[PDB]
Amino acid sequence: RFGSQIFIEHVADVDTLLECVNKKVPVLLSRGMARLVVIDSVAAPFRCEFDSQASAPRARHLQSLGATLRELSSAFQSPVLCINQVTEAMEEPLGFWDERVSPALGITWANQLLVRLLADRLREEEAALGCPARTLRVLSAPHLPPSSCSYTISAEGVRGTPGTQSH
Amino acid sequence: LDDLSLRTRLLNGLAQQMISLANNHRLAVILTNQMTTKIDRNQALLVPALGESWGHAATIRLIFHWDRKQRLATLYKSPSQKECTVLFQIKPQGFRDT
Amino acid sequence: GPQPISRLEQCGINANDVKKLEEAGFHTVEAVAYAPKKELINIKGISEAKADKILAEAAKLVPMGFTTATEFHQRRSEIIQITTGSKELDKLLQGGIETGSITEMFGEFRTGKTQICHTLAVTCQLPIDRGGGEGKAMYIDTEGTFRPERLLAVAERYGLSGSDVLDNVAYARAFNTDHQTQLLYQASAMMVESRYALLIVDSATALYRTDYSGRGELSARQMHLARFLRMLLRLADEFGVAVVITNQVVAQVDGAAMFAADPKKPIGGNIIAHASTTRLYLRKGRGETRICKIYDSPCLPEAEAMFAINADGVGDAKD
Amino acid sequence: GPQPISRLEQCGINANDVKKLEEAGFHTVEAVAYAPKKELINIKGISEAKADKILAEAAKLVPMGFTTATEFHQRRSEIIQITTGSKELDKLLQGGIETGSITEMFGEFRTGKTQICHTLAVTCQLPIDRGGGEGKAMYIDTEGTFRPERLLAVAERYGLSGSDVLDNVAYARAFNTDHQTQLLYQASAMMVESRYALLIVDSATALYRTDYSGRGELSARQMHLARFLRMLLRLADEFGVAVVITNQVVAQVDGAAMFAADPKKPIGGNIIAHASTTRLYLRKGRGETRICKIYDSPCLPEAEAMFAINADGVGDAKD
DNA sequence: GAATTAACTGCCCCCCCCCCCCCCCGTCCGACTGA
DNA sequence: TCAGTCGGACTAGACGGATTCGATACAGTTAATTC
Ligand SMILES: Nc1ncnc2c1ncn2[C@@H]1O[C@H](COP(=O)(O)OP(=O)(O)OP(=O)(O)O)[C@@H](O)[C@H]1O
Ligand SMILES: Nc1ncnc2c1ncn2[C@@H]1O[C@H](COP(=O)(O)OP(=O)(O)OP(=O)(O)O)[C@@H](O)[C@H]1O
Ligand SMILES: [Ca+2]
Ligand SMILES: [Ca+2]
Ligand SMILES: [Mg+2]
Ligand SMILES: [Mg+2]
Repeated sequence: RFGSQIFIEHVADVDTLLECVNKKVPVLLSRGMARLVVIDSVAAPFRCEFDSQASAPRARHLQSLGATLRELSSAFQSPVLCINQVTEAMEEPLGFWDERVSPALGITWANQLLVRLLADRLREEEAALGCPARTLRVLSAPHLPPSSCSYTISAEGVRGTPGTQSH
Repeated sequence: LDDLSLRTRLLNGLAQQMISLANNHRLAVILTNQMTTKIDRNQALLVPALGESWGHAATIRLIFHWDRKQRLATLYKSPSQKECTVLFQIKPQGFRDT
Repeated sequence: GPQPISRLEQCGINANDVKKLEEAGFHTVEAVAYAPKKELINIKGISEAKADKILAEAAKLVPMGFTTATEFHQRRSEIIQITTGSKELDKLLQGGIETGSITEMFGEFRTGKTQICHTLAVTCQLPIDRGGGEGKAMYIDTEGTFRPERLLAVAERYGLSGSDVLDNVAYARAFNTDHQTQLLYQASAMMVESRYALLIVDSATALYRTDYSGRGELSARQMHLARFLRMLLRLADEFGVAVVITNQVVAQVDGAAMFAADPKKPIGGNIIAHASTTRLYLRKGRGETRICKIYDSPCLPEAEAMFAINADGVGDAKD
Repeated sequence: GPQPISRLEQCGINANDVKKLEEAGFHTVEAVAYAPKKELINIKGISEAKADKILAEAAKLVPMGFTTATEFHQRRSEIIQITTGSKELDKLLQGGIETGSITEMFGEFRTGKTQICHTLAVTCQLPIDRGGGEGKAMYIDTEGTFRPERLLAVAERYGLSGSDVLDNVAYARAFNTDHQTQLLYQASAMMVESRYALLIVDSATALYRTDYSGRGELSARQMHLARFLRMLLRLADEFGVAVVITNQVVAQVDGAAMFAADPKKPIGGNIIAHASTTRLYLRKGRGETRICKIYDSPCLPEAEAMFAINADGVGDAKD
């Protein structure tokens, strides 16, 4: 029964998200309904409240959220998947030399993670062949080399292209 | 940890205990730290975290750069050798040179 | 920890029924508390009375107040899709434009971003049987490009009262970003008195190009746009209306592009891309015909369609 | 029409603040009301609280709320349109040049932009019953091609006194982009002093071709042009005059092997493409006959018309 | 003539590959065509 | 009769590149000032 074993929550503020992860999530994990946590956009609440001159409160909130998420994941052995947005380089470091885009939320958020992925799509300039080009890349991991592959989106779901992994 | 003084006291005590253990049992203590952006002048640069008092709580300090697609291991503080710069990279076999 | 299924008998059920529920794949109170009623009662020999009884037992035993995907889909399945006036566009968008979401159209110059807005402002008042939304319309203007005589043509095409249509479309003009953002509080106040089915902003990012200029003012502009889009999303979620906004384009003057057919990208950066749900890309076609392409959508594949701008509004290409 | 800024001190504003606003460029209450808070902050003697009070008073004086479409439609129907001197052009434009919006004309050389500008400069002084506007004319010249002999010829055609017509036209010459932008404040002062009904800027983008040469100066040029267009738009909204500007063309070197055999597009880019409300495309026919085409409009279908340049000015194609 | 203060400038190095058309300004005549 | 309009041969067809923009302190060098 796929439908009845998925729970959906809505938040609007950073404080609302913090309260949700502090109160509602542990109740669901402890009783055993779910063993997977997905955040649709962690960067969305933080990009609407803090400017370039308010880095310290944002860092405090990010550290608290990361600590709470890591504690819950370690306690209940449930993977945590976070979806993030990107910002351009605006060339005038962190390992991104010739990349046009980089993950958002700075380096404080990047210190809280374990495996960092990156999904990229080449626009019509490189996608003038008829179909969009999508590549899923591994940025860093304690046990995975930097690699990449290709995938397509269809009516069935996301499927990777066989014989495409780069070494 | 909102109270900075408690953190400083704990860090100093931990460093003293670790150096005592190393000298008493003939060990080689290895510690790992994190980098933090500091907006100096107007061009931000990465500096080690945990404040400035912690700076001389370790006998030897090493920093790993990124430069331009090239990993560099630069010695920072040591009572035996002058600071220099050395390149390195990670292979599927582990920590290697070249 | 979790409460096993062996606790139901103390609440007023016999071993037979609790076992019947147990071998049906369920093994805990938590699973059966949120189980759908029809899937609970479809088993032969299961009566609705005892089903409601055990549901009440679970509700007073299991912590409730958690939304579920099946309940989320079966509770909000009465969404409305307003027709755009073109059969090809309705087919491409699979019925029209949904409510409770933000749809943006971006393109260059003489493409039909305002004619579509006018047609939607007229067609949103049609009865739900005829493909409308049965509500009023709100038009927020930033360029002084609102023509009631264009709405009159569509109202005459669909056989509606000319004077009634012009009475259901509230109008407002924005002169800066502060005024544009301030108008949303008045909109929220107005949406309680009556029922609205559409809200049009044209153009959403027209004033941001000139109010903030240069690299120095980029961050403030982006944050202001993000706050405005957050307010729009809150309004759409609270009142269940359809929000349609229009965007502009900027050239790509670097050598990375090679197809050389006047490369262009929408303005606004990543905030406007992430905030909006469905994005459409209109381009010029032969004669008065135009081509509409789906740029981004969570549940649609990229495709193409052709429409035309006629004397009666947006329609289909003539033969 | 507009209320002079000298009515703010009656609401609780010290005279020095009004004087500072006057040096700032705001000469009416409407100008202050439309301005964002950031523009008011940049004044030396005005703080945030002073700007808040001034904005509150301006919003009290000027209505900036929501309105029914019926009121807007009724108010729009009484706007004035100025005849172009040609019956075919008037039929194509459905009355003539509208007031309160920016109209742009572009084309290659000897296509008749300056002659149309002169004809509009003369015909704008006619009584409203004859297709005029009953006002004065303002001519801003950036090339040095202003000749009062054409104005005298048109006045003799229309049976007006030559001396009076020449006395009702204001002329200024712009030598650079910075000087061109600086001329839009004295224009505001003269417009608030006396009733004007037209404003010709020819050519609007002539100096930008030379002041900014390469690709490394594109961003600054586009930002300057956008600010200039925003100032033109605020003038048009505040005083309700007709704004007519002219443009130039640039070749399409890539070609792409299209049928035109000599492709060319107007200069300025997406900024002036999205800012202009109505655009006219002029080209040469045979002898003295020219062809005008609708290139962009919110309420006019794409169509063409033929006019001619005679010894009396712009007129219908003489047989 | 000189000690002394004040004003204008400056902080820098990577992109060497090459399918891609797109919505007409053709210049105009032959013939169709319906009225 | 009569002009607008669909569709199209008309002697002949190829060509390539191009750069900038930030929000900032202190020294170096040249210019103004009063004894
Ligand atoms: N009555 C009509 N009959 C036929 N076509 C019309 C009619 N009114 C307008 N049009 C055409 O519709 C188009 C109007 O473009 P529109 O105003 O939608 O552009 P836009 O995308 O809003 O542009 P901008 O960026 O300047 O705001 C023009 O190409 C015009 O020729
Ligand atoms: N007195 C006149 N009688 C008849 N035709 C005239 C007279 N004066 C000028 N013209 C016509 O005006 C034409 C040029 O028009 P105009 O000066 O408006 O050009 P334009 O499009 O403004 O040019 P530019 O691009 O150089 O600014 C000439 O080709 C000429 O035939
Ligand atoms: Ca989206
Ligand atoms: Ca336009
Ligand atoms: Mg428009
Ligand atoms: Mg001229």
